[PDB]
Amino acid sequence: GKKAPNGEFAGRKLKLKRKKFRWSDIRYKRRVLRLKEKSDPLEGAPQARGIVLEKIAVEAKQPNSGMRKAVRVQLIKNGKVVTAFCPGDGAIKFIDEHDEVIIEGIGGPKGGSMGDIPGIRYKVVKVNRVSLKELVKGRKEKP
Amino acid sequence: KVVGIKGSVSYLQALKYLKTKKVTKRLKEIEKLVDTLITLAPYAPGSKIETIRKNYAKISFNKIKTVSRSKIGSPRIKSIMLLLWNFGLLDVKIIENSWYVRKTKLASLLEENFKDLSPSEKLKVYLLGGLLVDTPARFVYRCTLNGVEDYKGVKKAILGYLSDQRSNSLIIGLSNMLESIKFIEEAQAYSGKKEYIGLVDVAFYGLSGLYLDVKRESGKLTVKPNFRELRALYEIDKSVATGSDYGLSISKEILENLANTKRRKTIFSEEVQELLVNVIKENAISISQDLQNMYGII
Amino acid sequence: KVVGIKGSVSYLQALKYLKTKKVTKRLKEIEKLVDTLITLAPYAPIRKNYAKISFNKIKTVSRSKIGSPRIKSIMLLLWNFGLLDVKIIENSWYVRKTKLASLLEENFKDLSPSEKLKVYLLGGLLVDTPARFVYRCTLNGVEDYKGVKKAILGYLSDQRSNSLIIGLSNMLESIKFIEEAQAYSGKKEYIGLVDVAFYGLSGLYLDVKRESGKLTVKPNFRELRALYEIDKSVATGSDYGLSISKEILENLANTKRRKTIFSEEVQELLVNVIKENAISISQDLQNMYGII
Amino acid sequence: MKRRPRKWKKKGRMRWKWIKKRIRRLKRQRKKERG
Amino acid sequence: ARMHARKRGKSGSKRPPRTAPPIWVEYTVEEIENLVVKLRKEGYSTAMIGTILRDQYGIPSVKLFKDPDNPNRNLTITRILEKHGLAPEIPEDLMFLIRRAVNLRKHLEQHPKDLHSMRGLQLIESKIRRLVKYYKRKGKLPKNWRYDPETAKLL
Amino acid sequence: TLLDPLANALSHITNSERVGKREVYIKPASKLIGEVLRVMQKYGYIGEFEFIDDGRAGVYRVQLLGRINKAGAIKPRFPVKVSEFEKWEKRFLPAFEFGILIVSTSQGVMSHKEAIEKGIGGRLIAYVY
RNA sequence: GGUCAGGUCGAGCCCGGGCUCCGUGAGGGGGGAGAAGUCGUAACAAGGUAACCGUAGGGGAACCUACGGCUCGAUCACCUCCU
RNA sequence: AGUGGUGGCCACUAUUAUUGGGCCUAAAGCGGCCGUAGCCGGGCCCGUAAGUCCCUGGCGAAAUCCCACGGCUCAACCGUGGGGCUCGCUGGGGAUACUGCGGGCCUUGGGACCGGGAGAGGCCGGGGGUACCCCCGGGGUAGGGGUGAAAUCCUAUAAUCCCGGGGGGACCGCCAGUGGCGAAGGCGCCCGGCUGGAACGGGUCCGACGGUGAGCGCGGAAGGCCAGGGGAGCGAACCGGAUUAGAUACCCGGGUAGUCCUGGCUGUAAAGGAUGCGGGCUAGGUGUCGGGCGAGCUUCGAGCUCGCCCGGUGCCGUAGGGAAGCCGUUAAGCCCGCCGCCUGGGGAGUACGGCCGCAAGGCUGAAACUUAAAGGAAUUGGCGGGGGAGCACUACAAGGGGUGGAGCGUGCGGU
RNA sequence: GUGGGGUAACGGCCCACCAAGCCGAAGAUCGGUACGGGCCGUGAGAGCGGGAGCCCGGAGAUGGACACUGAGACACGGGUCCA
Repeated sequence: GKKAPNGEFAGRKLKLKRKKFRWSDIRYKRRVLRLKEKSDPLEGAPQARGIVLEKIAVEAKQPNSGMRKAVRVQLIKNGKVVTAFCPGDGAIKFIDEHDEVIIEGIGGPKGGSMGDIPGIRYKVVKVNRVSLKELVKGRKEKP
Repeated sequence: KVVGIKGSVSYLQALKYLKTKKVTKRLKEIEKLVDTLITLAPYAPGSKIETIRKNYAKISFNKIKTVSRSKIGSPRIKSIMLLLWNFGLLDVKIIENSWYVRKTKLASLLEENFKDLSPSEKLKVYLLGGLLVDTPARFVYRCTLNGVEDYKGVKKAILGYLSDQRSNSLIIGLSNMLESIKFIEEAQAYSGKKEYIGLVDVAFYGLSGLYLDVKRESGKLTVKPNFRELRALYEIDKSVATGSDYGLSISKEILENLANTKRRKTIFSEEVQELLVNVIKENAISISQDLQNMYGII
Repeated sequence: KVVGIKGSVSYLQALKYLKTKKVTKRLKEIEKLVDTLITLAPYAPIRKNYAKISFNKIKTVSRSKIGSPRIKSIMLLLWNFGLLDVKIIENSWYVRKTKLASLLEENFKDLSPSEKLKVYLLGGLLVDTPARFVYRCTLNGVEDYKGVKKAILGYLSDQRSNSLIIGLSNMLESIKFIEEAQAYSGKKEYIGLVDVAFYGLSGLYLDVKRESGKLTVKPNFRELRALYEIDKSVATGSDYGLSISKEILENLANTKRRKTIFSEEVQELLVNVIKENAISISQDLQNMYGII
Repeated sequence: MKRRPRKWKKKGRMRWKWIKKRIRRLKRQRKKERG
Repeated sequence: ARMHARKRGKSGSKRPPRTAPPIWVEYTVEEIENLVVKLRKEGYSTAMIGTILRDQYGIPSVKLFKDPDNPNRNLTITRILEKHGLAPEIPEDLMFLIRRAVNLRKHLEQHPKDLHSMRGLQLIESKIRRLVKYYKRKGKLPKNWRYDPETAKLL
Repeated sequence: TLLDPLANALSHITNSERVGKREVYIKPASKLIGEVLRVMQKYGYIGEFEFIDDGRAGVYRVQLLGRINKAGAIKPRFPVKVSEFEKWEKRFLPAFEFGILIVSTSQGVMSHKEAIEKGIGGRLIAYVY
């Protein structure tokens, strides 16, 4: 039937209808009730600083085949431990045990994992404040 | 054997409004249900098993309905009938897969003397008349006077009261309360999940309708008094002392708080109040022996 | 509420043959029902171990076609002897196994069914159970329900009764209408817990006679002696302040020593098992009936 | 028991009746454990 | 009859758009008054009164002749019933529902298992209650007047 | 249940147009409908429109000159001032001054163009183009 | 200004109790990602007993059985839709 | 003189839809009816002028927004002037079309009434039906039963089977169909009674009394549950026979609950037309069902043939609609009224909480986390222990010859 | 509501007496959350979001509590106490 109530006085019922159904969207819920914040490990910080605790390699997702290095990092801000992918070929050699490192979002879909490798959400940008990409290019040197 | 009802734990919470004049539909249906139950249940003399089902009233719940052509849930009826029994205004017997009811001496008199009196007041006089004679609810009320604030006080009080052997007027009723306490204290003292209502709880309700105020879940069913109403209540009580103390002493704190209070308006007009006072004083012996029959072994 | 039965008033006298060696259909039917209920009951060392009893369901579990009243009566007996924890939600029954149960069954599963039932009842009487209270009432010399009605009041008077209050209160509740059944009516139309206690003991050392609504019971002193010394062998059970009067004591004296009720290894094993676990079963009985 | 009809197309899954029975059994056990 | 049966039937009836009474008709406005009071004194409601007027007396409608006592209004049988006091004081159209309701209550009290008739009761009761809700708003009834399942027996 | 005559009337008109029937008969005639019918006839959208006394509610008869694309009755009676017809014009008509809107102002029901020349806003009631 | 009698605000302090959050936790369950391991053939063609729904019992699982319903069923003969 | 990475916000997004979203087949119209607030509401006449609109008084600060000119070299910035700003306010005047409010008139909406006709409308009492099982007696020997085969089982204490007689429970075949009735679930032997509802024909009465319905109420297939009865057959569980590598099954022989009656609960399903309900309009043809109307036939019937109107119910089908499947006056087309429902898949109909229920369980209902899709229609192929047709020596029926048994020739696998 | 205290000042603001009222489905109470406004970011616009830099109003000085002097304070660079 006709979309209702198309009345000149029924603005109230229209407003309750729309407010009610706006909760059906997921992103509005994630914004309003702040669910990402109450589940946040990084508390909305675009960056963080942490200490590497172990080097771990991961098998890619099939049908892709390959071994990707990463490090399990304990975060100074709150103490939680999370995996951190290391980019750049021949790069994990420059990340070691008990290293001051700088970690950053990895920018997959929905802010999730990137491509084949799932779960991992973050990447290494500096080790001891020294840019990982530079040392991958090799012009600078870790202290 | 356990006595208790599911679901409607907070249904009698709406009864507390009768202290004031505020009107609510829940209280309206409570009154109507009380009226109907007392109406159908007769005053036979059963003192037998055969007398029950002959001079009692079989309860068909599906027949019991509000005046809206709308069915009313059974557990509400169970609670309202358990209350009436608890106050001695009615007598209940659960013959297997059935419920039978007969009026008491307090019934057929409390109704008879106040026929043309307002419904809220009708129910109110029913509770007060229940209190004023030797009722297990009266035992709870005196326990409160001693300063009992929870089920634990009632448990210890009845345990002590059984240390006298002059306890044969309410022995079986108090034993029923004791076992109800035994089987519902775990609910209302462990796990903090309230799904059943003991006899102490339905007793606490009604008192909350008269002079008490009962808090909600702390696990338990903690309670508090109201000294202004307590003054008038105890005045009416000492006006007609046709109910024992049961060896329960009043704490001095409560007595001074009674003294420290001013005069609060009586529950009713002093005319009908005096009518109730003198009719209770007149027929105390008959009601006393009736309650002895249906609460005591001999 | 009333906790009553109809029709099966004469059903429970069939255990009289338990002390004998004759076995009738009713006795073996009882022996078949008891173990069925025991196995059905759950046990795991309160609200977490209670199975509902649905009569239409527990009628084909063994192809029996047994009326409900018999079924009600048998578990009433099991509780009255402290073998089964029963909770009666209004028109509903809930069953849990005790500590003694799954101990007597645990060790004496391989005995004959008749002797299994016998040892179950004996073990029940051995410890502080309602049945033991009725047994002590008999030993003090009660004849009928009225003496028990006096003895319960006497026991609750002393204020050591807190362990067994609710059981006695239930008995008193039942008696409050059994007395009516017998006071005016010659027909014992219903069965109270007192009658269920009298039976069962009749299966051990008593003898019952229906008499115009009453349940006139007398003891047979030979077996009463044969179990008295057993009771004194392990004194892990209170007399509840009662005392044997003279005539019972002397009749115990000056008798030809009747045969011991079972094999001797059976007696000593029953002694040891309850001795090495008396505390736990006593606490369970406190949970059964005790308040504090 | 809200019933999504889409859960009845049997590809890649069991007949919905049996998963419903399984989950009901699970519910019975979990409630019993709590009592 | 789409009110509850929800069927779109049409057995309604037609009249021609005649603004004046017919010429061939012969009775005078007082003659019809005499005849209708005569009929009403027999115990006839308004409907069958009109039927008798149209069928044997051949009067197509009272509406065609204007009220002599009010030119702004068209003469009706019911207004004449008011004129002589023979109009009823409950609306008739509700009195039939009253009598039907009580009769059905009796029948179903003899027959407590005809749930279809029970729904029939549930149907008719809304009819009386809605028409009462109308008539209260119009003032043709006492403003406290209230159907009762017991009092209605008396009517 | 019938609610308004106007939406049904213009719906009838639009239905009859696409099929191309010559004559129409709008059954629930009202005083408002005639004041409507005058307007677009003055702009030429229809031929003569005649009232017919059926004796119950009157019926309006119109023959169609085949120059209606769609004629809708804006039902929720939006009120409007004079400085802002352009917005509403963009909502129900396809181009600059193509077609008309019909409004009711303090004087009466009349076309929107002469309204803006007279400078009187009011309640939109219909539109046709 | 000191001392005492009293009143008011009262910051705080001790005890009893009600409520909430965090940490750690023996122990129990189920959910998802991996492919290696094992059992079985459940479904899709009439999936080798049509399939599915509601209800209840059983089974290591897929699952099986029972009553009421559905065409999200086939081959056809076909009551038969067309013919 | 910037460019790159991450995070957050608006657009994209008609993936929040008032403008402006979808709910037959993919997410979603509820299992049905009633009805309160609320919302939407027939026509005409008289009045008010709250809303609505126009004019005018005050006010809604500055900075900021837009524009011209001018100053710093133009610009950014600033000045003068002009216009807007959340502006929701308020004084006075004017209009009356409409919404509102008040008084009067009117039936078409609606409702009531009345008369032939229709119908598995419901409830109650009586009567009957064939069939099945048991029991008794007679005849009669030697098997019956069942399956792909058997086997279990019944049987010579007389089975199976035929005849005479008695008992028991369930159900009302053919007529039967897209029939009919009911709000839906659903409803079928015959008669008597009570009762609901509709059509059709008549303005015969009243006068908008209406639609929808949050919250509420009502009954509502099976199965399960509580109390007592009942139990012919059937048959959950279970007990055997058989099949199989394994068979907790399919097959067979049994068999309790249930299936039935009374009094209650449980509130359920692919309760499906997978289509929430009311009004107006939009090509048609064709049948059946009921009522009316007009003719004709009539062995004179509530009989028989043709057309129309009304109401119900099917098929085909124009335009139109739609992703298509398809629908197409019984819309899923265009408008007007009112609620619910939907916002990627799963986690899930779960956790937690609340309410209900005796219990099974019902109503309500997230989160983290995971995933590149799930899902719908339809085309081509392949395949079917689907169907139809045509074929044969890489197929078989008829007939013949002949290999693998011994040795050897030749070659394959292995040493 | 009656009749008064106190205030610069009206006022349950406070006191004494009287009466039973006030708010709630047009969302009371409780909880979460947040200085409000002029404005700011994006968008064709309906609209969506944000309130830090400037101006107006609000409030605060480690948490709490309290007093003098003053026209103005319970007073960031006056005073006293607790923690």
